[PDB]
Amino acid sequence: AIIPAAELSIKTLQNIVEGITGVDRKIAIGFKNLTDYTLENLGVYFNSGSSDRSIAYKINAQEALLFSARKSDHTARGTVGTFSYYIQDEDKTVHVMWSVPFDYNLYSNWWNIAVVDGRQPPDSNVHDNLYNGSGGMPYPNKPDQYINNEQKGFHLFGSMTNNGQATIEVELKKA
Repeated sequence: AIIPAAELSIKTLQNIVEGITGVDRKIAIGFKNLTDYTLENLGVYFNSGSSDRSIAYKINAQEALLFSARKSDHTARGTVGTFSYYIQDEDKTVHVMWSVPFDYNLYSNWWNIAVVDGRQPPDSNVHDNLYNGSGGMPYPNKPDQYINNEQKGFHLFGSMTNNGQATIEVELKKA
């Protein structure tokens, strides 16, 4: 679940997500910690679906997390959630939201990354605020776009693909 950040490739994420057979909505997320800080997982909140592997509790300096999630069998929902990492020594939390919906006639893929003050575990309120751009969260990000922004002394970069076997590649650096 943890590799050196410099070894992360889009091909690795493609392999991960394509290896989830049996459902039509799933995601692989590769998240690079390009800081010198240790990141501590505060949880994963699932709005829709689940995951078959535990998220890494610690992402150390210059490592990437590999994470995957998938929709549930027999349901008209997709894979949607938020994971969160506390930046040890900075008293801030980084949230990563993903949404790969069941119904592309109505909805599209979305993602978000936010840096907030304090130690903030993910939950339905945090997730909804990231999805809607409310409660002090930035507005979320469309797929097929390279996102670059700065928040609370950090630079955030990443992108998401557009379909039901989605990938997100995202990176945290000190600004």
